[PDB]
Amino acid sequence: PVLNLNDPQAVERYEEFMRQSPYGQVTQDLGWAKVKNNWEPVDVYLEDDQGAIIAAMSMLLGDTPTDKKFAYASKGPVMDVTDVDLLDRLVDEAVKALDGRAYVLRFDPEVAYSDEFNTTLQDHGYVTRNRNVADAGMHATIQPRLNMVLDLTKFPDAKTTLDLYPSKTKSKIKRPFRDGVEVHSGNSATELDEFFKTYTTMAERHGITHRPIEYFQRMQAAFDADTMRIFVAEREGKLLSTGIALKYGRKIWFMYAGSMDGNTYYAPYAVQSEMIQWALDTNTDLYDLGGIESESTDDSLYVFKHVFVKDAPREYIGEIDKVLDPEVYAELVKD
Ligand SMILES: [Mg+2]
Repeated sequence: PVLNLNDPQAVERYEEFMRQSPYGQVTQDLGWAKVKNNWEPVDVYLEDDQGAIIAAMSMLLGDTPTDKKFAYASKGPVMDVTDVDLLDRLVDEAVKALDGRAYVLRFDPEVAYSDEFNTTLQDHGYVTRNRNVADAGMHATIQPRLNMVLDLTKFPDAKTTLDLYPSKTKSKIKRPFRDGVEVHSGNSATELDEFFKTYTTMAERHGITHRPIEYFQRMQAAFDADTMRIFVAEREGKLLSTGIALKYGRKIWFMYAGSMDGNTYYAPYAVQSEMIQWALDTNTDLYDLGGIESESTDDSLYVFKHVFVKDAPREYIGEIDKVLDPEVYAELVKD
């Protein structure tokens, strides 16, 4: 069925399925639509013989240069996507709800890539975009397929961040704290302002754009302090670096960062260490440091994140496209 957002009871049922599913994704929670307030929300789900929700998909529709809409379910749907027959059923419900307004329904679940899975998907009619498309550009996948994920379940006895790493890394993580770096966290407006100054400063230094503060304010309004948390690193009165992490389902996700110019005393490591501590304190299975464009020492993002993730990057199946309008699809989507 399609979710009626004007019905509190139905919304709460939908939310409880999302929050409690081991496949839950924050970008699939209904709060996400509030963040992307410029997109149109359309949500659907499936029920079992008992009438209990067993699968869900939160879509967001965006405009294009054509008369068709772009339907996107960021990191969805919420279910075991390898159970393709069930996925087909969920997608059929999604397609019905789209009522022919979109040229495609794209979803990029965080499930490992494999030739076998890629083939099954293609056999069921879906168009997949992974090892077959450009690494970057506007033809590249929206989300990175390579992500540095720290699997905390490999260290059941771990009490603090340090217990997760070799001595060489313990030293790197200790350095900022030894040099006076202190980190406080929460989800207050003051902390948001703190994050925003470092976020935009970082943006300017790199000559890149940045999202407006209202984006993060909507995020702060949508998720409580047990879901959204801002970490701020300071040294003797000076603001050094910050980071935003979201806790949902089986993982804490490092989504945004900021750092002032000049001497930052390795504050970014301190921020990471505390986000990891939060994952440990809450018994979270995974700490997702985000994507990388290449597992190479020529990539500064890979370098940094490799400090905290020694395992190889997880490679996801990529974008799964249910083509609805083939002509427009070909015009707006290429490899
Ligand atoms: Mg248009």
